[PDB]
Amino acid sequence: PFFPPLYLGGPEITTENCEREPIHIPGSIQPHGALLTADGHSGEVLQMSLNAATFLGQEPTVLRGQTLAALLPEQWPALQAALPPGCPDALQYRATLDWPAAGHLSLTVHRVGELLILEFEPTEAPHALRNAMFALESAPNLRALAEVATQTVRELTGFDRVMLYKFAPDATGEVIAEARREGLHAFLGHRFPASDIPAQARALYTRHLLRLTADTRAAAVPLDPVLNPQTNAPTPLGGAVLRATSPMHMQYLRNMGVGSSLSVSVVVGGQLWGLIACHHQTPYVLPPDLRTTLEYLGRLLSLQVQVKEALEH
Amino acid sequence: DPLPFFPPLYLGGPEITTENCEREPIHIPGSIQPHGALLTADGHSGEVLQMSLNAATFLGQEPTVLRGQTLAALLPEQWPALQAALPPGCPDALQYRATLDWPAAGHLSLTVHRVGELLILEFEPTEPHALRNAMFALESAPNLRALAEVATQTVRELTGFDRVMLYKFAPDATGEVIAEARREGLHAFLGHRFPASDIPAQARALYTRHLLRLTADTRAAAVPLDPVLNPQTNAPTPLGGAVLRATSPMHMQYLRNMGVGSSLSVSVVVGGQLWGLIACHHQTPYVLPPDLRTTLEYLGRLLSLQVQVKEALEH
Ligand SMILES: *C/C=C1/C(=C/c2[nH]c(/C=C3[NH+]=C(/C=C4\NC(=O)C(C=C)=C4C)C(C)=C\3CCC(=O)O)c(CCC(=O)O)c2C)NC(=O)[C@H]1C
Ligand SMILES: *C/C=C1/C(=C/c2[nH]c(/C=C3[NH+]=C(/C=C4\NC(=O)C(C=C)=C4C)C(C)=C\3CCC(=O)O)c(CCC(=O)O)c2C)NC(=O)[C@H]1C
Repeated sequence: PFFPPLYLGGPEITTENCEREPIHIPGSIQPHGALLTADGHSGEVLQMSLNAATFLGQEPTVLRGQTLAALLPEQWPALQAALPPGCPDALQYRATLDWPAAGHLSLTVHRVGELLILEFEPTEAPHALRNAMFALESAPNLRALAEVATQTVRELTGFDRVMLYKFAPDATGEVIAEARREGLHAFLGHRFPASDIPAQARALYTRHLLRLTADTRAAAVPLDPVLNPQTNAPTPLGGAVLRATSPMHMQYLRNMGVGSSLSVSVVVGGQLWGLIACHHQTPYVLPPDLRTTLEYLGRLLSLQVQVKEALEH
Repeated sequence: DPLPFFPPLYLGGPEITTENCEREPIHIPGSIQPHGALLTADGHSGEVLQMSLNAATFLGQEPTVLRGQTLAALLPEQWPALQAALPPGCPDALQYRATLDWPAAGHLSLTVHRVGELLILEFEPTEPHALRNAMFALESAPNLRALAEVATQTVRELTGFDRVMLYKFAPDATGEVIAEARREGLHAFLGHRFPASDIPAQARALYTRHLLRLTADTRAAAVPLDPVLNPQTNAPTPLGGAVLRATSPMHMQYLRNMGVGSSLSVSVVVGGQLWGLIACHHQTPYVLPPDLRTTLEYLGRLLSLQVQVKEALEH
């Protein structure tokens, strides 16, 4: 099973119970964005991140009464149609708001049962993706495909280290390709225990294909209330990229000297084949539109891995 | 019966009939569609060899001036990028794309690929979260039918085409429309089946490697290359990989007779085989700009993946 989260007086997480930390329900988010939850029917704002006032520019109480209808007039009917009752928690809808306080915000919404989860992040506003797609497809074998993928991602993102991280049948990990800035340790060829990414984290990565720690030293921002009014239970946040990252993992990142981290799941035959894994030495908020490019690349790599593995077997 | 290609018309080959169909060399027509321009150049020196006859009007230069310069001089910023992206021996399927600001012609999209020692350069005029939203909707579709319907509707919304169908090949190469989105008033092709010869075997081979072909105006005359043969080889210039390549007069006659002014289709490739087509029709001529066509190319790949996934959920 899982332990209760901390804020419901569950045990603190150690190396004896890695598998049981409830990473989906941390009750908090990373501070480079803001999150609101809301009722599926009424559009009634039920929870907000204590930092919402910053991003939205709204007097705190104003929000926690109001309706999405009021708050987002153009958007609220689109949401209603895009995310019908009963849809999967994996389905997401995005829009760009030109919002008074903040030039442009990206809005990302998904639905978990009766709750809409809304994420707001700063945003903005060429051929590198098309060029990359053809490059991946003409790679002659899996090894070269891995090399092209890591190089392409590094060029698109500027990340200090990009790795292709392949799982063995027992969930032992192996770095099979790597693109990195001069003057970093090489992780190419190295193998790591299964417990470095515990079973409960791997299952959630099979369904929700991208996550990130924008700053491995930033404090999480609580949800208020912490419990969902609807259920008097924790809000599931696994489908939210703003989710506060496990402290266990943040400690691992810090011990490696990483300041920003991000990964993309490569899913083949319904299973987690590997990850595109990105390190930055310093804090780094990759903007939403560039993340989208990596999300596309994730799908394309999933296709090409199967194609390429089929021409060996 | 499968038989080798006839020589093209310009090398004294025969004209094509419903009989000899499967032997038309559709990949070497010696000509392009008039909404863009094409140059060929030597892959090592960058000497310009062939150009479409309309090139002066896209590129704003006399032929003899174009042909008298190397790509190093014509494309000083792109020439080194081309050479890195398209190394000798690379496959003909690999494409490099850039946007140019050309004085006379505005923003041009440049698409380049390499066939042996030849570079092929295509120039076309070029111009929010719809793709991301579509990607997730496709993935959440519960079964093959719902996927097919979401895919057709999405493509129609992105493009404005009068008709978007999902055409699926059977094992005998006969095809069947299994989903479609269509303009009000058009008659339905849903569930109709068409014989295998409607897309003869050499087209289906070419459609497995080069994943998008189109016909922007079913009545437009083709524009010859000049000279027609590659001076490197005194042989035909391979245009299988060029979207500007002229369409077969057989298929163009087949389209006009249906009342179609514009045609476009994307291959859906599963396990190395052509599974089916995203085929689109417009009643009037219609040019879809290169950046919009890129969205369809990306959806072609997504759909190939999702078709595998939906079919595996099915035994
Ligand atoms: C109690 C168990 C511990 C544990 C937990 C844990 N680990 C993650 C997530 C990740 N761990 C990763 C491991 C590596 N990244 C690398 O670059 C290398 C090699 C150089 C390794 C071995 C990765 C890639 C992830 C995914 C997240 C990311 O992209 O950075 C979680 C879940 C994190 C979250 O979603 O909040 C958890 C709970 N880690 C340990 O080391 C043990 C002691
Ligand atoms: C002598 C042979 C004939 C022949 C040849 C032929 N057909 C194509 C290409 C296509 N034919 C298609 C057929 C259909 N389109 C539809 O909408 C329907 C049904 C509603 C059918 C049956 C399609 C979709 C294509 C692909 C191209 C496109 O989508 O526009 C070629 C190749 C053309 C080229 O690439 O230059 C050839 C040689 N077709 C016949 O009907 C016989 C008489």
